[PDB]
Amino acid sequence: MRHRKSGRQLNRNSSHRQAMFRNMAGSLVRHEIIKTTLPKAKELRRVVEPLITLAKTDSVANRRLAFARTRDNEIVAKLFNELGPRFASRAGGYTRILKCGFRAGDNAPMAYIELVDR
Amino acid sequence: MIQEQTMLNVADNSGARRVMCIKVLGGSHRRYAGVGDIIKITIKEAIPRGKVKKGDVLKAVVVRTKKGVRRPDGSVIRFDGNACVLLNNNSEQPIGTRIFGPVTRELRSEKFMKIISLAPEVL
Amino acid sequence: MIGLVGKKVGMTRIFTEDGVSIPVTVIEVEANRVTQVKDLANDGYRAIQVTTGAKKANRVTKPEAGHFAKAGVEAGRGLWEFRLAEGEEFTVGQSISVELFADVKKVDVTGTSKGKGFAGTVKRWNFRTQDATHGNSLSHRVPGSIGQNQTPGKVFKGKKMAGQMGNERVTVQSLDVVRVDAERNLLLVKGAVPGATGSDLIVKPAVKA
Amino acid sequence: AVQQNKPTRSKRGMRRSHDALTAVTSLSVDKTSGEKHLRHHITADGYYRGRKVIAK
Amino acid sequence: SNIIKQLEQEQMKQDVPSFRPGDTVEVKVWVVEGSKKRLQAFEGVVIAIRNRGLHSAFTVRKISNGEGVERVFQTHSPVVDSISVKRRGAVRKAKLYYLRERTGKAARIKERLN
Amino acid sequence: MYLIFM
RNA sequence: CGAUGUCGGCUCAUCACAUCCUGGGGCUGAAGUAGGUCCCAAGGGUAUGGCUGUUCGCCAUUUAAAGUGGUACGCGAGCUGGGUUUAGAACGUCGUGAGACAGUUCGGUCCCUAUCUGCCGUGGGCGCUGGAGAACUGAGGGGGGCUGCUCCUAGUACGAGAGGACCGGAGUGGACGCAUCACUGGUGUUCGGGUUGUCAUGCCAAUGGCACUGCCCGGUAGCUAAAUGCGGAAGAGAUAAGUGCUGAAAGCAUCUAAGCACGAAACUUGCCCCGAGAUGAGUUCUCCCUGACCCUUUAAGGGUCCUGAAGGAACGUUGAAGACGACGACGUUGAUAGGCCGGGUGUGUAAGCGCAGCGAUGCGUUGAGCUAACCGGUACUAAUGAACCGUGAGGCUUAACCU
RNA sequence: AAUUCCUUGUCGGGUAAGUUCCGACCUGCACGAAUGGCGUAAUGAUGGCCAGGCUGUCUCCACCCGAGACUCAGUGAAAU
RNA sequence: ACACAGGUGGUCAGGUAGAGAAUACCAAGGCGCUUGAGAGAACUCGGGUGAAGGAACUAGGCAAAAUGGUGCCGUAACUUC
RNA sequence: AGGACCGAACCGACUAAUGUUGAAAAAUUAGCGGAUGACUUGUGGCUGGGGGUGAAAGGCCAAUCAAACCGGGAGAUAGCU
Ligand SMILES: CC[C@H]1OC(=O)[C@H](C)[C@@H](O[C@H]2C[C@@](C)(OC)[C@@H](O)[C@H](C)O2)[C@H](C)[C@@H](O[C@@H]2O[C@H](C)C[C@H](N(C)C)[C@H]2O)[C@](C)(O)C[C@@H](C)C(=O)[C@H](C)[C@@H](O)[C@]1(C)O
Ligand SMILES: [Mg+2]
Ligand SMILES: [Mg+2]
Ligand SMILES: [Mg+2]
Ligand SMILES: [Mg+2]
Ligand SMILES: [Mg+2]
Ligand SMILES: [Mg+2]
Ligand SMILES: [Mg+2]
Ligand SMILES: [Mg+2]
Ligand SMILES: [Mg+2]
Ligand SMILES: [Mg+2]
Ligand SMILES: [Mg+2]
Ligand SMILES: [Mg+2]
Ligand SMILES: [Mg+2]
Ligand SMILES: [Mg+2]
Ligand SMILES: [Mg+2]
Ligand SMILES: [Mg+2]
Ligand SMILES: [Mg+2]
Ligand SMILES: [Mg+2]
Ligand SMILES: [Mg+2]
Ligand SMILES: [Mg+2]
Ligand SMILES: [Mg+2]
Ligand SMILES: [Mg+2]
Ligand SMILES: [Mg+2]
Ligand SMILES: [Mg+2]
Ligand SMILES: [Mg+2]
Ligand SMILES: [Mg+2]
Ligand SMILES: [Mg+2]
Ligand SMILES: [Mg+2]
Ligand SMILES: [Mg+2]
Ligand SMILES: [Mg+2]
Ligand SMILES: [Mg+2]
Ligand SMILES: [Mg+2]
Ligand SMILES: [Mg+2]
Ligand SMILES: [Mg+2]
Ligand SMILES: [Mg+2]
Ligand SMILES: [Mg+2]
Ligand SMILES: [Mg+2]
Ligand SMILES: [Mg+2]
Ligand SMILES: [Mg+2]
Ligand SMILES: [Mg+2]
Ligand SMILES: [Mg+2]
Ligand SMILES: [Mg+2]
Repeated sequence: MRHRKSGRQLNRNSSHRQAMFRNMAGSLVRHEIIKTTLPKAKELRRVVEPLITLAKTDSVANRRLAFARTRDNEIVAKLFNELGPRFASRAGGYTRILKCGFRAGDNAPMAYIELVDR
Repeated sequence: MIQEQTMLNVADNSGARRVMCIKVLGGSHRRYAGVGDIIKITIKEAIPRGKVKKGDVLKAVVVRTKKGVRRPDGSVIRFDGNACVLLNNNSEQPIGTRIFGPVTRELRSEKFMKIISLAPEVL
Repeated sequence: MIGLVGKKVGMTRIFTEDGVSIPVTVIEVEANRVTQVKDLANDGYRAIQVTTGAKKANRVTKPEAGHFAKAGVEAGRGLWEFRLAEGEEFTVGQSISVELFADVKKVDVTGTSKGKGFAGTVKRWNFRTQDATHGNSLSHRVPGSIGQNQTPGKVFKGKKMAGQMGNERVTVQSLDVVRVDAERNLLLVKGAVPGATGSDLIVKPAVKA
Repeated sequence: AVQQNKPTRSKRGMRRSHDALTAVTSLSVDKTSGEKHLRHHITADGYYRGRKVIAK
Repeated sequence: SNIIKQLEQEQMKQDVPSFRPGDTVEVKVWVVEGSKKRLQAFEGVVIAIRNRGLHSAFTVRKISNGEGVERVFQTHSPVVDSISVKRRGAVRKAKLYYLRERTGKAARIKERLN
Repeated sequence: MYLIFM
């Protein structure tokens, strides 16, 4: 039974999932569009969208909180100086998932995920 | 939740210091004994000049449980250790003359009217 | 007596002034509009058919919307039937309120259980597990033996085995009606009724003495 | 455990009566490119629902 | 849960005082000794508070007659007549379950003053 | 050990 | 004998009645209470430990009772491997000896991915005669059926006393079963905090990785029992053993031959669940389709053009539903999921700055900061315009009506 | 008794209850003196019994984290 | 027999903590083990936690749980000292 | 000083689980014994089948041991299938 539960396990342990979505969040902020599988792009929205709601208010305490969840300063400097100002008048829904074909090597359903203004 | 092989402290002045439950009386395949339930015990430790000797087989009544009792408004009253009062095998009247520590209102009936009379505190 | 159709809202507690905890289940019994009345000369048996709630007008199909427009009632979310007793009569379109249970002391509530999926024999049939230690080889929660030898040489029908548990209609009988709240369409029964929050319940008065 | 008699070509083909693939019902057509694609998927030229979304 | 929350809030007490874990409190409950009624106190230390609305509870622990006794009260029950804080305590936690292995001079809680 | 019926 | 694994334990059972308890009766050397014995009855129920490899037995303490048997002395392609039975070694005994014991003693590898039947679940296909969406009926089948103690009647009936009821009624438990999460709790490696060693982000401060989640302390939702609601019935029909009424054959007698009435947890129902593949394929309600032409083998015939309805499927967002199918909700005329806003819950007074202190650290801002699965809202993102399947009024005979 | 069949010999201790354990008696089926007799401190992955602590061994299981089992794409056996 | 969780002699010997060539985390250096993507049923393997009880389990405390360091105090019968 | 003590390398193989068409024709994981000695190890050499060698188990002598393996007598013999 998994009644009323959230989060996908994605065939990893607890610390591999946290390290994968942290690298993958730094790849979507940096490039503004990446191509992943469809179950990973759906679980990415729960990671990368709270980072942009964090980055709408500028303070030193919030920058130290978005550094503890990204571990990169090239990403924190872009969230607060670029993505904060853009999404400052939008109430959620900063990403967009576009389904595409299947992967050649294992027939996985792939999908693009992009920040909503490009 | 007292069951068989459970070692209980003793809450009267009969002389016994630790007794072990050897039977839960009052039903077939019966498992547990809450507060106010007769058990059949054996004496494991005793002071030298008490009324009972180590090795005797007696009856008892459970007066405190670590599992605790529940009140009709949902409240719970727990204790830090299981305790009991030694009864006579046949008359089922308490052997001792004093009760130590608090007891509960689950003993308030005609069967155990002499235990909540000697009790220092009833919760 | 006929019953009503409701919805399990969830559990709460009712405090009485003598200090008692009563676990009640809240059932939102909206008005039950009668859709069709069955009789002996046309249907072989006497019953009424009620609907409750409301449905989206773009979701009702053409066969269903014609069945409601014959009665004049508005389209609810389902259709249930109730067998009439000797002396009860209802009319098409009449709405039945929760005041049917005003002086009823006990009710039977039937619903669809929670789904536990494919459950093994320890969860489903309360079997005993075997030893977790002492030499056991890959056989801790398995059923064990399922028959006898050459006689009969088969497993009997109705053998207790692992399979789908829950998600089935069960009836819980003789629940105390604690409080009927007619002005906001509530019914507080005493105890646990089957089903998850938001599921349909059928509340009939108690048939046992 | 293992069989006691060889299963036929009849029983083998009956088992494969549910192994049959089904085809995609129909393909959607984009409204500015006219390309066929899967429904709710982007086309091979990066168009989706009248808009070019993947400029690659 | 607009139905249920409206059912519970017409049963909640409007006069519950503010207390924290560590506070020494005195709870007065209604006792029925057959027919006659009474009020006995329960002076002890609040070691756990459960905040859930109508289903709010709190746990008191006192050493009575040499035997430690815990009691879990329902906050909005009409058995509990009055709650009264006797002393404010200073702890760094929300559940003082470590006070079950301590006794005597080790179970002393500092006073808060703020 | 009771290895073969005997 | 080109192999049908042995005793015992565990797990799961199923049947018989020669009945252990509960149920109904006759006789009693049956006053009452408690018994003895026999007849009917298989619905349900029918112990925990000490010793021993033990089944068995003895013992301790319960219980209403701790039934007797069959099922390859039920059950190793379900588990164990303790035992009287491989190879090592020793004692006692027998043998000159190799060795042997019917005696004891310490140690000693238990394989198999299920084709068929069977059973537990769950779907696809076709049928049910135009197609479709619902709601039913109920042939049939399954589940359930246990019982203690206290009080009243009543210290009455009975009895010299001691003692002590039948019938009827109320309350409260044990075991079992079904549901559930409001409460008490468990879990909660997806929430918060404390702390050890070390590496890193240039450094301080603040953080992150790793060491079983590093080790711990709490804890939301969900799941759950030890938690808390409910159940077993009453009633009816036909009976068993039994008890009779009227009554002859047999002027009487006689429960029986004609006739009539009682009679049990067994049977048929009543309670709950599945159920029209019930091919005997049922019933009711609603909805949809009202064009043209040609030919042969002229018949429930085949083809062309137009047409595509009700509804379904498919795809997407998903669910207290789920192995996959299936089932439920929703798809812009939209709260289906994610996000966001507000709250709640949990943790326990963040970071930065200021002050006190030689310093660890304390204090103020501050019940602060963070907060998963929760509650109430909000179209910001994703749920597309289509396309696909499904047709065009539905055979013959006979009857009754309208014509 | 690593030896005793009768035998769970009988008495005492331990336990609520002990066919095993310890101490004895001698009726040694069928001990016995270098195929050594009786003791013996230390030692033993040695045999038997008891107690304290500890615990999912168990009453009686519940929840969680991972690797399979299930679904999809690729390759693709075996006993019989 | 395999691109096989096995076997195979010698030499070198960094930092922090540590008695240490143990162990944890790192440097130089080398790798992520030649099928993947989902789902989050029974059951099996490997682990974490558990209310009350605490060997009642069993042939048997099998297996798990627990103990665990340095300094100082203190330590019985028996003894071949 | 010690066939002394605790304990890594090294040597072993007491218990349990897994594996049993295995990753492996004897291993893996978690614990376990010895660990300056009757220790352990590399390279070469010697002992040959009714023979060797054996701190003795009928152990070992190339996955074979109450008499190795290869070739021959040889198409031994088979009242048995
Ligand atoms: C790893 C897998 C091996 O299996 C085992 O180890 C199991 C556990 C044996 O039991 C073990 C353990 C045990 C107690 O038997 C269970 C013992 O009796 C036997 C000798 O060895 C089996 C089953 C034996 O059968 C039994 O042999 C008996 C002589 C007669 C019996 N009879 C009923 C047909 C029969 O089933 C026997 C001989 O090994 C089967 C033959 C074919 C083999 O030699 C095969 C090749 C085995 O090596 C094996 C299959 O590879
Ligand atoms: Mg995988
Ligand atoms: Mg095995
Ligand atoms: Mg196992
Ligand atoms: Mg047959
Ligand atoms: Mg054969
Ligand atoms: Mg047998
Ligand atoms: Mg078998
Ligand atoms: Mg031998
Ligand atoms: Mg023999
Ligand atoms: Mg096996
Ligand atoms: Mg029936
Ligand atoms: Mg809790
Ligand atoms: Mg935790
Ligand atoms: Mg620092
Ligand atoms: Mg690192
Ligand atoms: Mg880690
Ligand atoms: Mg014992
Ligand atoms: Mg002796
Ligand atoms: Mg001798
Ligand atoms: Mg001799
Ligand atoms: Mg001599
Ligand atoms: Mg001699
Ligand atoms: Mg495949
Ligand atoms: Mg490889
Ligand atoms: Mg290798
Ligand atoms: Mg080496
Ligand atoms: Mg190392
Ligand atoms: Mg799992
Ligand atoms: Mg526990
Ligand atoms: Mg505990
Ligand atoms: Mg035992
Ligand atoms: Mg036992
Ligand atoms: Mg062990
Ligand atoms: Mg040494
Ligand atoms: Mg060796
Ligand atoms: Mg090892
Ligand atoms: Mg050593
Ligand atoms: Mg030999
Ligand atoms: Mg060899
Ligand atoms: Mg020879
Ligand atoms: Mg010759
Ligand atoms: Mg020949």
